[PDB]
Amino acid sequence: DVQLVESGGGLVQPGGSRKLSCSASGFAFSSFGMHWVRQAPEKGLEWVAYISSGSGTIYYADTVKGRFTISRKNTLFLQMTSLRSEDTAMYYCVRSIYYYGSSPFDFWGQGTTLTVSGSDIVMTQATSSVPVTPGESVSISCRSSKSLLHSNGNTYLYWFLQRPGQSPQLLIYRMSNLASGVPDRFSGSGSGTAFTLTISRLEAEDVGVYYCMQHLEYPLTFGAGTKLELK
Amino acid sequence: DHFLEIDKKNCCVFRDDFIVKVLPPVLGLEFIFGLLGNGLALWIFKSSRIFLFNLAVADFLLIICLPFLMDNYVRRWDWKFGDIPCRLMLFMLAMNRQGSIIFLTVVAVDRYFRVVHPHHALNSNRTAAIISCLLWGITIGLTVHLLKKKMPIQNGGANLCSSFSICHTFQWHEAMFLLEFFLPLGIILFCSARIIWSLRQRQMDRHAKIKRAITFIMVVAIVFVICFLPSVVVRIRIFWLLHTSGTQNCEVYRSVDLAFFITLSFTYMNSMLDPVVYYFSSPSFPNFF
Amino acid sequence: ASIAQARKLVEQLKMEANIDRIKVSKAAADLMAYCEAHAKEDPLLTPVPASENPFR
Amino acid sequence: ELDQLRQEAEQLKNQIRDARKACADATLSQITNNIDPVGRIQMRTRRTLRGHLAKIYAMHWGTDSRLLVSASQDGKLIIWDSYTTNKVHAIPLRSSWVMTCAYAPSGNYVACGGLDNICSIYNLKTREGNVRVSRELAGHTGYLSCCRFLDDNQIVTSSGDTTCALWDIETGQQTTTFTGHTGDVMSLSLAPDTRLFVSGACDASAKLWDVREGMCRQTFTGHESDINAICFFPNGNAFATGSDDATCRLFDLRADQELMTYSHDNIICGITSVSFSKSGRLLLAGYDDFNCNVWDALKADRAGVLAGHDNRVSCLGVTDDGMAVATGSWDSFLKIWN
Amino acid sequence: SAEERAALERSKAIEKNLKEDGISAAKDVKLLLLGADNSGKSTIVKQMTGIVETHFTFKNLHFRLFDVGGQRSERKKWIHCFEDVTAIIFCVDLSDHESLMLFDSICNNKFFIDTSIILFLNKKDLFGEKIKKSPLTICFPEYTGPNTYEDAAAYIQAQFESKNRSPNKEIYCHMTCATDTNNAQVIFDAVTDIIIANNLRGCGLY
Ligand SMILES: COC(=O)/C=C/C(=O)O
Repeated sequence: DVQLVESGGGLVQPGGSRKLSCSASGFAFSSFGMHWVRQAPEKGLEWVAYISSGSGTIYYADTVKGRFTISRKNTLFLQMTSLRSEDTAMYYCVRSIYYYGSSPFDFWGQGTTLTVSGSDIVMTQATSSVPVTPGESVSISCRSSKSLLHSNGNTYLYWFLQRPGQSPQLLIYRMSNLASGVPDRFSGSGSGTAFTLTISRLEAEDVGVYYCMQHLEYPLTFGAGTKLELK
Repeated sequence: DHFLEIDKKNCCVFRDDFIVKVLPPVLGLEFIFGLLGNGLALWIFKSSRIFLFNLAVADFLLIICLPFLMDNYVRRWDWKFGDIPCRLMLFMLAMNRQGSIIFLTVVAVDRYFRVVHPHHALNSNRTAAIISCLLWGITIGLTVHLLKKKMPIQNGGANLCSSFSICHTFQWHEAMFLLEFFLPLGIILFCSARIIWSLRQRQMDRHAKIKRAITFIMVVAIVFVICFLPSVVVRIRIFWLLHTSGTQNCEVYRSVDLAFFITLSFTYMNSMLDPVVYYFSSPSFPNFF
Repeated sequence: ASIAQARKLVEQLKMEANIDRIKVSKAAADLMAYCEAHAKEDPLLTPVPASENPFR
Repeated sequence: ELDQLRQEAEQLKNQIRDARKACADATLSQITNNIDPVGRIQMRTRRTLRGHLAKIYAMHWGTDSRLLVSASQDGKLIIWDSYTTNKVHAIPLRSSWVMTCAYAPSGNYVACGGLDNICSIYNLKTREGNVRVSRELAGHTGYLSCCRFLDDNQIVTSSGDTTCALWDIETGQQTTTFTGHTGDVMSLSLAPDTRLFVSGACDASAKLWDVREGMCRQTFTGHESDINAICFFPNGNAFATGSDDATCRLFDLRADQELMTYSHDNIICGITSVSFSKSGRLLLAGYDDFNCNVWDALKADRAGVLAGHDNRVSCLGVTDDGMAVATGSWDSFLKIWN
Repeated sequence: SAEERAALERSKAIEKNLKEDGISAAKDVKLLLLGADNSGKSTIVKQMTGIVETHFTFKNLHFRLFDVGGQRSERKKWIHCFEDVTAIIFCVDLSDHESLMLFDSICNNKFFIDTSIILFLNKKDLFGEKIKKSPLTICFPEYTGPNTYEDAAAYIQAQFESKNRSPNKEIYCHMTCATDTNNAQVIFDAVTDIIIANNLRGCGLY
């Protein structure tokens, strides 16, 4: 069915230019807003840019504006100029449709590695590593500087999970709902500033790192990354 | 009679006695008939429909301005309101005629498009509204020059609040007045002739209602011509006489000036004769009445 | 062949004729009680305040 | 032999009439006369869902009282967002002739149909991100007039071949068919219990079916002309049918006859859509007379006139929470009223 | 407006799509087709279980033709769907009074009081052959005149015209031989006539 493939990585000398191509197949890519998320080799996920359906609006991160360019035959392109020393990362192509009751950030691309030679909303994760055993209950909480309870009443807190060696997948969106394909064990909670994703009857396949997102306003910020290791 | 100077130009004007004995009766009759028509038309009130509505609005504005003309006439050529009132009154009249004539020719062009070329793309409401607004704006832009003119001016026992004076200089107003008949007459005649030819050649002329439609689309042009031709031909006579004989003498011009004003009353009565286009044209309005 | 649908129609009528009927006044009273019991939960007959009305 | 059967049927009908008359001790009006009238009820046009380019024929409120789906002759079934007037989806109909709409209780499926003799089931939560036809149900020899979901799996459709059927979207076959009607079955309304429903046909009669057993449990009569709308009372023990004779009656399941008749001398156009309120005190019934009247369901007198449409209203829908009412006229404008 | 801006963008995009679809579809002209069974509808469909839609294009007009005769139900309950039709094409088989009754029923309906009905006579040659041996009084006993094609056809024309009552509608009768290809031109001219009549109506002048 749905499958996202991208390529265009490799070793690049500093100050060069490259093009990353996101190839989309198996879905109506014309009516979806493809995002772009990078991951540091030993840190949490970071945001790059966002292009809507029909290229109506385009946004960039703080340290990405001007240097990069995002454009979309069912193919998405990202133009790169003057790569810095820290621009090396694994780049993910993320699909998302926006309507009432939709599930943004539901699917993520495979990811391509790449190597080189103050007023924004910030969210912090109190803990980084929490030992847990199968069959128990684990609680992961992250806080935000600005209350996410918007005017309409919807709170924009997302929960992401990636298993080791796998691209992240959506677990809980809007802090209350459950994404399709996610078992009933996972459950969200919290309101305003405090949030908590409660897991009951933990399975051995749920180990990994948990990242919580906000979607109140661009740029999007991620959590530090809470890793739930076995035992 | 006499002579006066103005606008750096020997500029001749009179004040006779028939005017007060001729103009105000027909003026009042036209005013009352036109108000009784257009008030009900506006109260009861598509591209053609909005064009007719705009024509009715222009007619209403003209007939609101008209009693000021009545007051000027009854006072034996004595305007006492002042500078601004005279300037705005001339501005508004000229704007109202121009709008009435131009929207009449726009309506005729719309009929020509909707009769002989039914499948053309021109056959939205927003585009019609912006077209009407652009026409109003261009009318204001063409008539703005009258607002800068200074009036009233005082000679003898009168003040003058006139733009239609027998006056040597070739004002842009005169060219505008000549054009507003020269061009719309041609457009109206061409559209009407094409509509008649197309409707006759389609064999659909056997219907009695088609015959009534033909008669109405002809009589609208007939009334337009019979109400606007004498004024422009008197303008031509004035131009020729001032030309063939300069302004050395104004003695002969009193009769032609009286004729000028009594035929300038035909524009006001043409404005007052709007209900022919509206009510008798379609049976729907008699049903509403 | 009319006998088949005639029999079907008559058996339908006789099956329907055996349905028990309760007193009309009792049913009307029950409907009245139900209507009265939910008068405070109907935001149409009582104008909803603009504070809680989402169609502001 | 046929004469004897006809005589037996006539005797049974006379027995039905005698039994119905014997139970009518009193009337609803002289029981409700002791209640305080609601008085004048005024509501304003809160929203106007502009965007349609053809005549609107149906509008079904979602189970969450926020999503409204409407279909028109333009061939599009746009699922609106009532609170903020946003348009969520634009369903491309295979054929422009549509006469019915439905919304799933879970919001997953949207049903449409018309003169094409085929009831189509759409899927809203497809993984590909676009709306796709889940099943094209066929088997009706007449136009489908009204379709409703019992749940996400089974649909009941009232068609124009004097037959109402209970489909199965999973397999696409008629699981159970209800027959017995004489004229066109132009209306349908599933009960809140969802174990039974009614279908007011064109023969001036509304029959009460049973979904499980598939037999005509009870029948009603008394209307003068065709029935164009029907809907249950919220209690589930009564329903209101809107005839084409400028009158709508309130039948009772237990009584088995009409209780109160809603007529007034200044009405001449037939009903097009009739639906109760959440508490059942009002009866918001659309009319073909350019208007939309709301009546007191008990005192049987008018409480207001919802005149806000430039054409005849073809549907009426009250939200499950009762917070708003929607009327879809033929002027391509859908309005949300509170 | 956290992410409702994207919802507004989607709403604007689909609204623009609907507007473009409406503009594209407004150029087509719809013509409802009626008639008896085997009355010559099929032959004119060929010349150019639900409702059958036929579309043909001529002189840059997209003509949509609907044969709704396959609806085996009451005509009253669904005739309001075609209220906005430009014209109604009627087909009559001359090889054989049911068509007369159907025309009378459809002419005086409340939804078709302002739409002109085009009447097409098929099987002209077959009728001319049959009239040479069987007098026209067999089908229509009230007829009294010479037994020839020229006056019998005129009599049928007159009796079909006599069934109308509205003076705001006209019947554009033409006669077809079931083999000529000129039917499309006749239909196009009739549609243009009706369109310009409606345009004159809209200006408040006809
Ligand atoms: C005395 O009459 C005028 O000057 C008015 C002229 C006109 O604007 O029609």
